[PDB]
Amino acid sequence: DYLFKVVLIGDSGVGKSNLLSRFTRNEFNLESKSTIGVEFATRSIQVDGKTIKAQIWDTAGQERYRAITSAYYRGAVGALLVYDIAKHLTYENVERWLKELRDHADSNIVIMLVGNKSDLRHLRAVPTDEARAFAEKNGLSFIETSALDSTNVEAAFQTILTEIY
Ligand SMILES: Nc1nc2c(ncn2[C@@H]2O[C@H](COP(=O)(O)OP(=O)(O)O)[C@@H](O)[C@H]2O)c(=O)[nH]1
Repeated sequence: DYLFKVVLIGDSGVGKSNLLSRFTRNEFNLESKSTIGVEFATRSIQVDGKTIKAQIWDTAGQERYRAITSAYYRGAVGALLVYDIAKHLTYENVERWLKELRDHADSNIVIMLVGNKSDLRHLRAVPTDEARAFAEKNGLSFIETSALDSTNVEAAFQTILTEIY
């Protein structure tokens, strides 16, 4: 009975924890209940008429010691690389996360670029187009999600799990 390991990465405050709670329990929390360290939780999904088990990992990013960083990426078959569409700096940091994946993760890890906080359209600072072309260029999948209103959260996880299984 195998649990596919999928890691969340991206700047602190982008809603990674909320994506986790959406995917595992379909919950949202305005007051962040983000891990102070590393956390994981499990989900069962029907992909291609089959049952797939996934463990989604999340990190505060407060610990950089080599043993935990190696442990976080060890065995990961998928990564959701998350930014906040209302913060250009989070989008700029995606290259840093892409680099971290190359440095510590399996070279064949499937990567999905996720623009979270789609609900805040008025405060948008990252055009869909730009992000999309970056993704295409770097060989990533791309989706915009809202943890708050649940838009595309399941779809995001489904897509990655389809390539992983
Ligand atoms: N408007 C909006 N806020 C969100 C969304 N996802 C998370 N947040 C909020 O952004 C803040 C940080 O989210 P959190 O999940 O803790 O970020 P993390 O550091 O990446 O885990 C929290 O106050 C969340 O309620 C979203 O999709 N839309």
